[PDB]
Amino acid sequence: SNMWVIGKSKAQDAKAIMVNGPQAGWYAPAYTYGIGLHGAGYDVTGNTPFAYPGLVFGHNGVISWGSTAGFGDDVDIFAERLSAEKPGYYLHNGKWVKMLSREETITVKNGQAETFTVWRTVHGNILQTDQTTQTAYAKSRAWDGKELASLLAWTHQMKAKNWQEWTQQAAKQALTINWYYADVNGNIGYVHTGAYPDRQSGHDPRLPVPGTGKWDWKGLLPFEMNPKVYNPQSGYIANWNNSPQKDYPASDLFAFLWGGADRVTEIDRLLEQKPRLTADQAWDVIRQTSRQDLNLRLFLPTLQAATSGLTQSDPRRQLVETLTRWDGINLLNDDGKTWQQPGSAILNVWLTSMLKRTVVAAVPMPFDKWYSASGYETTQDGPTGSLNISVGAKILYEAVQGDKSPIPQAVDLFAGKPQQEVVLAALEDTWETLSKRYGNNVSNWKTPAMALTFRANNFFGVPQAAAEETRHQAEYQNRGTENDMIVFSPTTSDRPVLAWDVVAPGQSGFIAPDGTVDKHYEDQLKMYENFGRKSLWLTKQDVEAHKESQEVLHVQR
Amino acid sequence: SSSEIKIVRDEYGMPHIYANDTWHLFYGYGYVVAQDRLFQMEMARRSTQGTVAEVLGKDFVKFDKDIRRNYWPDAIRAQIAALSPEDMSILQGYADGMNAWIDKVNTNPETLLPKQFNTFGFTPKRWEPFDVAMIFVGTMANRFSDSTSEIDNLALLTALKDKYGVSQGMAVFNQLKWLVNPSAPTTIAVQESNYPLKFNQQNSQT
Ligand SMILES: O=C(O)Cc1ccccc1
Ligand SMILES: [Ca+2]
Repeated sequence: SNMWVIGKSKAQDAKAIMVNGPQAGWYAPAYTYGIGLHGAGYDVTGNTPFAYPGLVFGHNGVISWGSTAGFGDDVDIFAERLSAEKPGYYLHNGKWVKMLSREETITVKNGQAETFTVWRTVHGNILQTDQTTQTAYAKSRAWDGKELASLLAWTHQMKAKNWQEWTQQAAKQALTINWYYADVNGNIGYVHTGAYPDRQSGHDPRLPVPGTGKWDWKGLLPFEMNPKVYNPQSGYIANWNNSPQKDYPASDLFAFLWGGADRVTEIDRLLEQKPRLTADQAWDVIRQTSRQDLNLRLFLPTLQAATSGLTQSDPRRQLVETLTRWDGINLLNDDGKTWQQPGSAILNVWLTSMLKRTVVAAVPMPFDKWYSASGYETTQDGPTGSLNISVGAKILYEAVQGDKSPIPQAVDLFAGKPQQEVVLAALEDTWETLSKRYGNNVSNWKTPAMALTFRANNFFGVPQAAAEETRHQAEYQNRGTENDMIVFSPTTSDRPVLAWDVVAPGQSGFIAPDGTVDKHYEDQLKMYENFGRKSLWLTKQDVEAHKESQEVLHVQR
Repeated sequence: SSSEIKIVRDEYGMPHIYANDTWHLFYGYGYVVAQDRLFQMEMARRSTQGTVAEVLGKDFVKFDKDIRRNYWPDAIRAQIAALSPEDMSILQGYADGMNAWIDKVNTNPETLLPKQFNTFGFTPKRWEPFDVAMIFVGTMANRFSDSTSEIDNLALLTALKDKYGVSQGMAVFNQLKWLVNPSAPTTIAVQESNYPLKFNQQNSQT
């Protein structure tokens, strides 16, 4: 999920612009829910996932807010010591402590019910995997016991009227989430919120720790430690699940890294390119980032250095020249099936070959697999989520950077071979593979584009609609499942703020018994496809003037 | 009046609720949610509590077992019980509102029952604050803020230390899975600030 907040110093025809694109995949009915609340201290408009009480994407006419997953390390695993003689117990601080346990029964449609036990320790629920007679792992979340507080903080934050009131709420949100702020005066802010553990000296947060007691967390770090910035000198705040702050450590996931190669640069670039941006320009960044190949910029210089001394007639040479002329912005051909340029296919084949030759070659099986993905892998239905630079690619990037990289190359991923040679060998595989499939005339190569699918099953893989309700979109776009933009103090409007969003397929997922689909079942699907957007109203007058229907309930609690 | 809940929908069907107190506000919210995404929410409820098999069958038993094994319901309930009256009103109001609509739905299903319920062979039931809380808990928390691979990580490190030896192994682990990388583009510029904490990257816990 991405987000960019443009402040007073970089906003054109406005004081602040917030553009947010949460990415959780695409679903039907829509991932988020459009809602406006007015009363009980609230006055907001926006949309929110699964219709949470609190709006994750919205504004209250004074400030606006958004999020992107933080991917900080707020989870550690404790290796508990068990005893075959003491089932149900574990050793903690010199005493055999009784675990928590509960009986669960899975009722099964047209099947036999199934009962089992779930076990928990002072560190958290016991994992099913990796169990022995003497060991069990408990997953410890720094946010454990703060689920509701986070739900409430996400709600109360909607009432904030300034940085201080808002951060007060951000301090109560315990999940690892990036919160962003913007207001009518052109102030902008960012907080990498969440509960983070105060670990014992010597604790490597990337590896498990003994659950016997000596490695228990001291407690939780204070809000002071949470990365945050208010009105940065840069004049903008951009994030795409990249690092919040210098020296801030990332999630322990082996497949997740914050290194030199990061997709957020694609956004920084567009924001620095222009001294000031208008709302339309800020919104356009969605379109551009959604079509931007994320690997071209990373490896092109390497591809260039390796092929700089080859003759025109060398096919490897022309592949790179093809990439050199490309902006990396994929566009669909008239067939709505293929891409105008073959760059992503070239990069994909090459990158795959480079990883296999380098990173994959240096890692022992079966861990080698973790570094083989090029990041272009997909099915016929298209990506189930955002596209990113693969972990293998990021590691490879550090390697091709040579001394410019601050990561010691403990082992040479090129195993003593000149990098140029390995890069050339991969280019050769690329030309062989592609030329044999598309012919020897690159100029008429029509490579497959990725498509996008609004899936009928929710991110859990659970049906939330009939299969037939699945929707398709020719062009895959690396963008938010939804996109919303808030513009404060727009100069061309009579309102102190303007906002827009797009909730595809539509506000409603309702289908009557006779199959009659609701009027708002699919009226935002084409809008999503063409990077369109519709207005979010806030004031009583705006809502009234754009009223479609009304209803008044009278009920006593 | 204090008991009035106005619901105004705009030209895209987006609802705007108007109410005096908290419970009434979120009652309106839940009402419209039940109207727009009842099947979606019912299945999301089952996703977050692990009761999908009950309606979809054997292919979801493992999914269900995994969900229930990844949280502690009683802990969620205790958190709800400790909520102040005002905060409770949020979850209670939201639940009640959904229930008002669900009741109308199960009274006149021939016109109000979303087709999917007929298709998947069941009908919707009442919601309690727990259910509402769990939609958020089960998605945002148990899924989007619950990431770790430390066990796999240690396996890798072990394999690396066996392949390259202890010292070089550790160093390679810090090459493929570095703790921090100073060249990483950050949302906050270095001129602004940096993170004070320094962490162990030698797995000293062993
Ligand atoms: O799923 C995601 O990573 C996007 C998201 C981040 C934070 C809150 C809602 C959605
Ligand atoms: Ca960890």
